[PDB]
Amino acid sequence: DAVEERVINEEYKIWKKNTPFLYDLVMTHALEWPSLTAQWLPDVTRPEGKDFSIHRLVLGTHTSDEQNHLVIASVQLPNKIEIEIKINHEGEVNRARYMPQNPCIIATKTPSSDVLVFDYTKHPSKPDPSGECNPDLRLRGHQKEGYGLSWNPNLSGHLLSASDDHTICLWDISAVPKEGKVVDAKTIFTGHTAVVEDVSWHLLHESLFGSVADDQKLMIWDTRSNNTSKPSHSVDAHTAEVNCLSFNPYSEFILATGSADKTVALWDLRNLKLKLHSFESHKDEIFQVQWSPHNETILASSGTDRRLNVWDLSKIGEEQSPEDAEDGPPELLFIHGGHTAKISDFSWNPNEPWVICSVSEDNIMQVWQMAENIYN
Amino acid sequence: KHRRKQKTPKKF
Repeated sequence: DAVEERVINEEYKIWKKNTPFLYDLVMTHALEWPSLTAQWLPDVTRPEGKDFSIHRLVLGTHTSDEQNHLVIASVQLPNKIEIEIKINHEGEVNRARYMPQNPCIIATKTPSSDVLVFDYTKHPSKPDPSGECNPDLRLRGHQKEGYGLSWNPNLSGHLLSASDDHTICLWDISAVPKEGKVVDAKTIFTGHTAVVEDVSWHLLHESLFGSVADDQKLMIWDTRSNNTSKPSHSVDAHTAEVNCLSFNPYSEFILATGSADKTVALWDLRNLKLKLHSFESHKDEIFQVQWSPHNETILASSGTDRRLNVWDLSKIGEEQSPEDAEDGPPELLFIHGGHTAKISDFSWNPNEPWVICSVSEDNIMQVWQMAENIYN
Repeated sequence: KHRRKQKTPKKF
């Protein structure tokens, strides 16, 4: 008797009637197969004499059969969503992330525990009908599949991966030609005692990265340390498993973690003994958390409650209407209730402020932007 | 905890 589907359908109806007053853009597209990953590509082309620009998204497939693909889709944003490239992928794409120093390079996480590296300019637009997956690099060192995947934005070719085997693998492919070879992990970090759900390099200091795991711990690691079994700092972050973390791109000391305790925790690297803030509103386990690329105080989180919350830490502690207090805390800026299933991933558009692409379990891809009067 | 990915995804 799990008619949460009844609650879902009715909420969706009320949301669909209220799209015009809460959104400046709503694009909905059903994919052939659901995507577990979503990330805007940094390039954008604006044709002359036209009202739309072309943005690209790195997607993947999650199929039950043996025809998985790494997908690149194009999006026409004002001021149509179509697939552009489909590359044969061994198993479903757990996560796909492009290299910041070369967005042609895309790393993927596979169910076989291998991390695959693709140069999508070295593959045809139509996938190989034979069914063979030909990665430009095969990264080895993991025993189980995972979901944490992070390119170092200050050390080119340094890639981290978090897996269910309780380990974090680091690869240095900067000196390796991408000719289909197998590369073993340069370093394996074993500080966690449970499934490592996410990993992320620090966005400014090339030697630092964070990890979160099912042991409810956030760990801050330094590659300069010789001990790979113990991190620099281990933080009891949450009262349940921690599924995601994300560093602030404008505040070198701030990071956020999302957890199965339904909360998002704010952290300061200078004093990790005190959780800065606890963002509360989510009604179920949180899977993804991402800082806004344009505003240092704006942060978003998504998860199994089929919601995407957008937070504004500058509004923490604000006095609010009693009725307004019923809708949520003051730092809760916006609740995106467009998805009718669990949201797997989401990405902030780095060229169009406040535009977000979110993907859900029901094959639904949504490209949306909250109304200007809400944040402005 | 919720599975990171569903057991059987469906084609559209």
